[PDB]
Amino acid sequence: FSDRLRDSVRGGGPFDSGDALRQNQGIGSGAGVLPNELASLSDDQVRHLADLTRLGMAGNLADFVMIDKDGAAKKGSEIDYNGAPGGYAADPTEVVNYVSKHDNQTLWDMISYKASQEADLATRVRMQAVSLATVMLGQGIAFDQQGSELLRSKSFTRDSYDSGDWFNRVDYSLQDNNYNVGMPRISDDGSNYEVITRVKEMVATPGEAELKQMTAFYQELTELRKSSPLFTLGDGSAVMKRVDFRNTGSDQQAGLLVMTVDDGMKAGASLDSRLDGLVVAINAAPESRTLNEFAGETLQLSAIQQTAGENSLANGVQIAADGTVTLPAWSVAVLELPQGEAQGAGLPVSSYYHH
Amino acid sequence: QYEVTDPYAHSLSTNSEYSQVVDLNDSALKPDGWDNLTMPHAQKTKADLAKMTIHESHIRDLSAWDQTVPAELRGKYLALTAGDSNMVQHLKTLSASGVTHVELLPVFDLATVNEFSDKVADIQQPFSRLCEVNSAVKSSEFAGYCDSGSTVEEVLNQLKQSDSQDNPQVQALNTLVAQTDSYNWGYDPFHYTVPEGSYATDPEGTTRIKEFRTMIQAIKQDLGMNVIMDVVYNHTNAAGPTDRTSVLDKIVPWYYQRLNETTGSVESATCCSDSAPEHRMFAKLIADSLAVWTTDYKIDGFRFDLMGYHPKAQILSAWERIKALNPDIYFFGEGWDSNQSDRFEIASQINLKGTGIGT
Ligand SMILES: [Ca+2]
Ligand SMILES: [Ca+2]
Ligand SMILES: [Ca+2]
Ligand SMILES: [Ca+2]
Repeated sequence: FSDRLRDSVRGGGPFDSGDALRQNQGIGSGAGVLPNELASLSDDQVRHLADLTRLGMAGNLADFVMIDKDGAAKKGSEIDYNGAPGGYAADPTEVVNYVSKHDNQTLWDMISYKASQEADLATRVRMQAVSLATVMLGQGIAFDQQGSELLRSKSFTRDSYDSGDWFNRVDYSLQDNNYNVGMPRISDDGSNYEVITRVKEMVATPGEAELKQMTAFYQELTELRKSSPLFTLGDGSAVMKRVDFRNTGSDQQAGLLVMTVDDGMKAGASLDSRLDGLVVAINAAPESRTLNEFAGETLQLSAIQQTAGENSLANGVQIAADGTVTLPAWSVAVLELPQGEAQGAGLPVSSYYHH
Repeated sequence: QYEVTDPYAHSLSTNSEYSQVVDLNDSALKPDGWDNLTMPHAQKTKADLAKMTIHESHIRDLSAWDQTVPAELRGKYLALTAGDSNMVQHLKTLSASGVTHVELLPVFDLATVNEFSDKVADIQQPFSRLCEVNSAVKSSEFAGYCDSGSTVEEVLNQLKQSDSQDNPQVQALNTLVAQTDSYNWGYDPFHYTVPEGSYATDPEGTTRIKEFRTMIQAIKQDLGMNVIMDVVYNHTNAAGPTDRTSVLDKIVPWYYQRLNETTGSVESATCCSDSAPEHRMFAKLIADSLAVWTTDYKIDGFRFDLMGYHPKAQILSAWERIKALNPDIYFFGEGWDSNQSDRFEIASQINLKGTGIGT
């Protein structure tokens, strides 16, 4: 299991107690982009979480070269994670990415602790989806807790092992996410009661509509993952020869995660007979963003996302004839490069370093 | 790592997917009395040459619309055998009044026509066929006609009625037809030394060789005119390691094509993928190709497309070489400025004064 992307997307780390549970926002809680009243996270601190997320999305590899928070070209193993080498794997199949598991706070509960008072129920639902997209659309193995598709809550229970049917409730009749059903266990969460009270009433409890909205988003993300062999390269060498990122460096826009996957002639063989390349764009920001990177590139939104319509995570994504992409706030887009009558040059990697 | 066809292929499978081992000297590939076929018009002297009166024709342009030509032979080399046709009899009278030569627009292996019958639809056929082959037609302003039991020819005449500069409906449907038709001039070389298969009754195998020869015999014996083959050595249809039609650039990458001095990108001055007749092996390819059309196909003259892109030295070299197989062979082409004078003395109108090569 990789704790690198987990902690970057969720915010903070386990053992966090008291106001730290609110102060330590994540890319998905709006660290930097939409701070909460208790937050004090710096721009470099926020940029470093982007660095860890990207590395994770590219299967947390030790040898994967990327442009860091400062503009330096760094191997995955050279990106720090609390004193440890961030990247450690030889192949993405050696990494399991996740943002929720039985142990520790549910993704929803973490967002409830970390989201700004300004983030309404609608944006928090998308915040959950955005968080999940980093796992679902990344080269590493996708893992997730049962119930994340139904905004699962444990009403702030950290170690729900013996918190019975009450706290660990998953409503399959979709009436609620089991949020605010009581104060969690005093023994292990008493030290967080003051933080819980501060955040508990900040936003309304999800209902049939919100759970259905989240299930639709979840099904979208998984459908996308299975929509191309480019999302699941498996071999570390394939990842390095095909995967790269944009909106990198010192000058980077916070919350914008842009991943490119090559199927072009310079990568090797045509893996997807329909595509020449892929673009994953995650705008984990309250402001809508622009993509001029793919200047004159002929891109199209995924058929999966186009079918979804108003219920899509890409709902409102603009692709100008001139190759400019407008990404709405709290949105995820899979921009695909269609293959012509033969494998063309696609989205070749920088090839800035090897080994 | 890829499997490529031979650039020196002399016979192919349908749509030039595989090269075929062949013996052009085989009686089986010859119409009766091919071996004793002679040039109906002399080309020995300047006075013999000056008599040259060329009629530049195209295989579809000749028989696509002629009803007096049996249906199965329309748009084919064999159409020239339809002795009792309006087209054949017309050429017969033109020949009798003084037209000496027939110039054939690309009859070598073109890339721009699918040789598989079932991946193609022509105007002669129902509109339904057009939609089956062409995905685009099913999602266009003409989608409604897929249901009608009328032909593409029919629908086209219907569109004429309201065709105007403000409503150019005839050409809009034609654009779509044109992607899945059998019609192209053919200035898109796939293989230089094999006849085109779509102008044959059966493009799988050697059939094309006997049929082409049969057309030559008909033109020279039955119509009494010499033959000029239009040639395109200035470009290849494609390059790079992926294009289906890249043959030369897959075998010896960066050799046969003319590349930009800075980027190494294949130049496209000619349109398409600029070849390099200035390089020794491509100059050899050109000469060896012309040898085959000269003796095995009994061609009397050659017209070089965008000849200005060739070095004058190459054209003269090929000419001396071909003259050893047929001393009365004529070479001419489009000797416009190609802008290649930085690289070599171009085969231009100006540069060819007194060489014997016509422009
Ligand atoms: Ca491909
Ligand atoms: Ca052909
Ligand atoms: Ca055509
Ligand atoms: Ca030049």
